[PDB]
Amino acid sequence: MPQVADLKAFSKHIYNAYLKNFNMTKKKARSILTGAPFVIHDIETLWQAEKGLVWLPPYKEISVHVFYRCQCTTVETVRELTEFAKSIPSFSSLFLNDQVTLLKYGVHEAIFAMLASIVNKDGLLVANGSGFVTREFLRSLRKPFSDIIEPKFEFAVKFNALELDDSDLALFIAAIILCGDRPGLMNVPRVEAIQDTILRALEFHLQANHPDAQYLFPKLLQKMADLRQLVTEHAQMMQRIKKTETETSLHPLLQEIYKD
Amino acid sequence: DLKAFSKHIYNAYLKNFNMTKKKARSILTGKASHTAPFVIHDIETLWQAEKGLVWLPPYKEISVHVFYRCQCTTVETVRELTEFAKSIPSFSSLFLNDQVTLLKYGVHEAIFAMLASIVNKDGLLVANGSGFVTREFLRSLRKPFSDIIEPKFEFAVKFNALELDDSDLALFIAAIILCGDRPGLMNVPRVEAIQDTILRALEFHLQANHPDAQYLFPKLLQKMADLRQLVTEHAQMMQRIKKTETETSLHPLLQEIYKDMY
Ligand SMILES: CC[C@@H](Cc1ccc(OC)c(CNC(=O)c2ccc(C(F)(F)F)cc2F)c1)C(=O)O
Ligand SMILES: CC[C@@H](Cc1ccc(OC)c(CNC(=O)c2ccc(C(F)(F)F)cc2F)c1)C(=O)O
Ligand SMILES: CCCCCCCO[C@@H]1O[C@H](CO)[C@@H](O)[C@H](O)[C@H]1O
Ligand SMILES: CCCCCCCO[C@@H]1O[C@H](CO)[C@@H](O)[C@H](O)[C@H]1O
Repeated sequence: MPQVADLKAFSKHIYNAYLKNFNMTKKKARSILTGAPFVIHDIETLWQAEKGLVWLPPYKEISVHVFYRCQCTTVETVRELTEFAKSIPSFSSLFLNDQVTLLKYGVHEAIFAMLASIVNKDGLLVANGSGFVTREFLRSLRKPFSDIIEPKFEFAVKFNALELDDSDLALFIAAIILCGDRPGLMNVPRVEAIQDTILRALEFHLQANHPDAQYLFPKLLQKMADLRQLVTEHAQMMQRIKKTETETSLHPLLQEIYKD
Repeated sequence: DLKAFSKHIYNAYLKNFNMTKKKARSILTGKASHTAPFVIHDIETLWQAEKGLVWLPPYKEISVHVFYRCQCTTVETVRELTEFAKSIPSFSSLFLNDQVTLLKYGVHEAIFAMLASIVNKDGLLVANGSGFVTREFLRSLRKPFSDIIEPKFEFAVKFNALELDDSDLALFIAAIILCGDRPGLMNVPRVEAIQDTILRALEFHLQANHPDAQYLFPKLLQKMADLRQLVTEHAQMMQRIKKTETETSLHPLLQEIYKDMY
């Protein structure tokens, strides 16, 4: 079976792309969270985490400081997501502008998907896994900043119940980046064709890697839809931070992604 | 290090551009190492080149057919320029969005600077130098399209009077692409810093490669200024074509480059 033959190799390639670009894989992340990273749960422990136990604009307050490290995390992941996508021959063949349009509208989606990897019901891993910030502490932050937090956890725990691994994730992230309906795409048919190849690869892969999971594939299609929505609710809160939190900075890259 | 810099840009140029000025100049003069290009100066010759000899939208008229080939040439050049710019380690470290902005406001400046390499007072080479389209025939074209051509020639001949070789050109085009004052540049200081390195490289390279060239460095900076003016007018001429020549297509990539240019 040619089609099934190509796809399996095309899926392995993407996997190798994911493996050499992301500093944090679920394999690595899931081991740390089970069986030790310094637990951050208050101001005192965070300060400790900054001084050495684990680890930006001038300090301002606690909630704004966490928001900044959240921004940085995005700036770093966006680089990795850039190298990931470039490592797909099909992607880098498109003119640079379409590549930008894809990354711009898809990185946050890919981010919250991958965020589920370093997350469990009680908190998330930080600083290459050396730290673990508690969800309860994250909630305790100031209302404007603590709102962008909780939705990510609700999505993450429900997502982790699907029990996907890095090989599935690589394909998943690839399918999110290569999306045909992004605003202003120049070569839609070319991008659409690629997304279809990635999905067919994911489909076969899921049958091989998860032979007993009932409707995993359509479920993952729904999660892609769930992510597009999660990004929207997030972008809205990000819009509220820019309006009401006038004293707090916004990294230039995030500024360019959220621009209309 | 600064030399290692120029050498890397030179190997990047030679590796990403099939048609270099050396090869271009070899054919344009007469060297044995090459075949003779077919001369296209009318409809019969062009049609002759289209079939075999030398070598899209349905053929409507000659002026529009050529315009289209000019559009394609630009598109493939833009592919080569992306690969070139990318081959500069420092450039690729910039966020993609900034790489696009740089390429958007720079590709045409680069293109009209390299047009000089394959151009002469009587015409220009086409299809890998296997054809030579006459300047005359280009002027013969129906008014609107005959206009976006002559200026390129006017500039090219003059630019060719500075007798630059591919080694100069490698750094020259690099200096164009990494222009720190492009509209919407996210990380300006970084692009301005990389630009400075490139120019110091150019200045340093022109002393060795051109021991007698009086004021060459400042002359080229003026050319870079000249090139920006040439694109502004070029863009203006195109947006006009898009309005009045409502039936003539415009490649989506060109539509996106010109869109915000005024
Ligand atoms: C506004 C930042 C992000 C979105 C976002 C939204 C939620 C979220 O996590 C729940 C993270 C990722 N955050 C982190 O990786 C992170 C990193 C460090 C710390 C802390 F506390 F240690 F400082 C807390 C964190 F949530 C990112 C963006 O909009 O680009
Ligand atoms: C308008 C299309 C170009 C601009 C432009 C302006 C001038 C010019 O050359 C003088 C070329 C490049 N043209 C070609 O490479 C070219 C290619 C094929 C033919 C021909 F004659 F064979 F049809 C004629 C040509 F000038 C391109 C663009 O805006 O990107
Ligand atoms: C290497 C050649 C690159 C050519 C790039 C042309 C880019 O055009 C710009 O693409 C942006 C999205 O990426 C749009 O938001 C801008 O409105 C548009 O003007
Ligand atoms: C790999 C990460 C890429 C992040 C890209 C963020 C891109 O923002 C967009 O950059 C375009 C120029 O490139 C501008 O024309 C658009 O107005 C701007 O919204």
